[PDB]
Amino acid sequence: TINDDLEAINSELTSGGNVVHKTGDETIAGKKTFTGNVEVNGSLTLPTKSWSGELGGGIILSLRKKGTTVEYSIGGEISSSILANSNLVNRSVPNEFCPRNRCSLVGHMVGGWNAFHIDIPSSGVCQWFGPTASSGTPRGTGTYPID
Amino acid sequence: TINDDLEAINSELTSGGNVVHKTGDETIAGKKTFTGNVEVNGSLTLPTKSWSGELGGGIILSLRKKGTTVEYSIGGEISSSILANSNLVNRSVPNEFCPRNRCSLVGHMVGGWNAFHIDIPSSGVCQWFGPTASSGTPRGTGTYPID
Amino acid sequence: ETINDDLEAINSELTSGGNVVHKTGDETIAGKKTFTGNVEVNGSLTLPTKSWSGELGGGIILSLRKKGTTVEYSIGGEISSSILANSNLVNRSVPNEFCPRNRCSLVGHMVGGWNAFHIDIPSSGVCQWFGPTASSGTPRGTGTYPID
Repeated sequence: TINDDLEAINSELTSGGNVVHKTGDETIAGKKTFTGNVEVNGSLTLPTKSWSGELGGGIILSLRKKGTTVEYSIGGEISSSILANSNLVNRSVPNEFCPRNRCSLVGHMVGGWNAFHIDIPSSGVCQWFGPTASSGTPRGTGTYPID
Repeated sequence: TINDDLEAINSELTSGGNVVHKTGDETIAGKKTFTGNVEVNGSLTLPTKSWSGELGGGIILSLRKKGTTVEYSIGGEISSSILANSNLVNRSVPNEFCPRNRCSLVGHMVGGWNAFHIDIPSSGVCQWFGPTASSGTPRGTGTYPID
Repeated sequence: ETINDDLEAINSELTSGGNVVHKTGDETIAGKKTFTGNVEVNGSLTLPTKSWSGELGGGIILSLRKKGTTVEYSIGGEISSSILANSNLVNRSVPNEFCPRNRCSLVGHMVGGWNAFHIDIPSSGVCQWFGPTASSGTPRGTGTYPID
């Protein structure tokens, strides 16, 4: 009957089926391109992964990728002589956190005016571009892009 | 009439009702999980809040949270002796802007080669990790995560 | 009849196409969409992107990529002539599209020692050097600033 057809269609308009609704928890497949403005009042969750390791010389790099941006924080303490303009060779940054282009991450040494930077190239073999140093507490928080 | 039933259904499928459409400004409740890729051509807007305050010693920290990322801008002008490795005790960063993990925000002093950093711990009691300084113009723009 | 003509159209749009967003399919969606709840994206989330690179002045190169209203920067090049403290960098301005509403200070570091500087991008895009007067060295630094 026409009533039976309408009833089933009405159901789809309310919830379920293959239509996205203005209410309800829903899972949505397909590439969705929004051409206007999108606002999210709740949380926005993207794929995330974290890693932390000692790059070299006592310097620790802690990373968290959210989509295609990596959050970094530099930690640790210089506990052996790190030579000027040298490769940090204890651990490389894993491939999933390596950028397409070399990024230069600026940091600061606790208690004075001294700054350094560490490069992360696409290989993940990071490089120290301060001078030769054998002590101190390096710090710095920021982001770099993966893409 | 059956035709009126059918036409009212069609109306819902083209605007309004509980259906999300490919045109029109719409408000959408429920947890929506996109299992594929999403592209936004307009703006993407997340919950946003701003705060600025004098942490201590003439240093002003200006913050704007967008979702779970905080944009920071270090400003002001040193107006008293800010001691090396010191708590900034004029104003704490409000809880809403305090990170889960202590972040180190690298800055630079106008007119020379001098860098510092300011830590924002989970408590919001910020700390200056330059050396003792009683003058200068501190600056630096970046981000840190809340989560 | 008219009934089946109507039901054809309705059934069609309930499955794909039409002006309905579906739980499958590659679709383009116009209008401001406000999600009052939580949103998760399991794939990629892509925003409008544009890139620009130019020599600001004195050999210093700024490479920029805007993703939405955030600009990714990387400082490059090499100081190859005298740049005075507090001076405008007048070889190239940052294009309007990448200029911030609020002045940003981009901290950098000079290769091989402990020296830091910063470069401001004012709303005008006429960048300013806030290191000391300098005529040599390799400036670097990667970060972000907001346009809005």
